Amino acid sequence: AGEIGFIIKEGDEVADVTIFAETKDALESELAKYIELAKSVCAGVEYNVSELTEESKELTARFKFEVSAEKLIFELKTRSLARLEHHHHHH
Repeated sequence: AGEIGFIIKEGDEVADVTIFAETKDALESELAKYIELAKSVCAGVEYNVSELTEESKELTARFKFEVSAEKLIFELKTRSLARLEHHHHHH
């Protein structure tokens, strides 16, 4: 990996989710639920997001936690959350 144009990069307690959808609005709606899950695991979570525009049909938001355990927990929980693909034009 090289140097990328992000604030927070990869880490030991940093986990990013990459969401795809027609609109940023849809991405934000889902992302907000990830942020919601994040605050449920770690209120002191710090997160960044890719450049948000009208043409961002994809975004990468990384939540860094206090310990690497919280990362794993978030990854474990998102497994049961990010199943049942929901891109079906209804979303």
